[PDB]
Amino acid sequence: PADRLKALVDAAVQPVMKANDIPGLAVAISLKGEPHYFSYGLASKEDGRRVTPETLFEIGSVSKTFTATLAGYALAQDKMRLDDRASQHWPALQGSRFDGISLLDLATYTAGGLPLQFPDSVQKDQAQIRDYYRQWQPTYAPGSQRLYSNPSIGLFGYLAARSLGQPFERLMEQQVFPALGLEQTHLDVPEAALAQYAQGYGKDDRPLRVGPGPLDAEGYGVKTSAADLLRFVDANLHPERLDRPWAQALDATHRGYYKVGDMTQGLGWEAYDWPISLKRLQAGNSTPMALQPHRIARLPAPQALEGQRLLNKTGSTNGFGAYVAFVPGRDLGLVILANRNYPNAERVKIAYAILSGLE
Repeated sequence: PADRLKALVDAAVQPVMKANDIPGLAVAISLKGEPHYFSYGLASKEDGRRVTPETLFEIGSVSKTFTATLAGYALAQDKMRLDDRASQHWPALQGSRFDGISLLDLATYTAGGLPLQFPDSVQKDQAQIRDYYRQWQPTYAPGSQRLYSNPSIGLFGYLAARSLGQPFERLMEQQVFPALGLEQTHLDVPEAALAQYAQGYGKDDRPLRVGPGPLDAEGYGVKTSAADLLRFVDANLHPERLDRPWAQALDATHRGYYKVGDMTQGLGWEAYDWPISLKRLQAGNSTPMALQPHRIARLPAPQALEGQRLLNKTGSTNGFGAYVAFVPGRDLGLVILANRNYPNAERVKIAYAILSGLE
């Protein structure tokens, strides 16, 4: 039974770790309100430190689900509305094209072609980021094409923080992580916890821990353990267990605004019908989905992302590859954290084998 679950997770993980040369991988599963942890290999190859459920990994774009939760809190406090013009929350943007762009457009990558990343010319500097947004002009009409963009959801989180009158990083550390009960979740890893921070590995096992970048906190800033990220998944599965404004914050991340192919776009979370084929879930998490613009099919009203659906988010940095998925209607949650950036198709392959086997 524990033997069966170990066999299922081992069968899904071991070949993918071997095929993708992944030094270390942490799995956490929430099954009928019980946590299960499976830890593989090395957090650091050089000093032989083993992965545990307390090992910290970079989760990259999975950070956007925390950014969406902070925005959900600002929405619950009536400090902002998704149909607000972006420039409402930052006077520096008054007179810019952000006068004509909604917070919802920023959150769902439909602002009109904000790029995948800030150009190399924009450094982690308040004035450079300000001047970048002031000069930016859309390629196409806001609300028409999805282009996955760090500057887009970055500005969404930055503006959500301005609506609450405090810096983004302060709000996350002082309000969001404590409200969610997350003590092993960091934007800036304390010196005392550095022993838990896994090494990331790239080409020729070059060591890679994420360096500073513009709106890094909002887009890809979070370092967390498999155990902490599963607590976050369990909060998402049962928002009603939190104090009401935080319950409302998490619910705001479970609302679908439009479809691209099989995927329904929420704030942070991306949803699929469940069941669905592995090939379809791989295609929804494919490189073209990340790198190319897609015409959206807008929903007449926002859809509740609950019941027979899989909510998921991939996230990467140069050295790390994360995947989180949950099935609201089955009280099933999954976290897969690795210290190599391995293909999304392979992350989805592990998840699919586990989620299929638990069913």
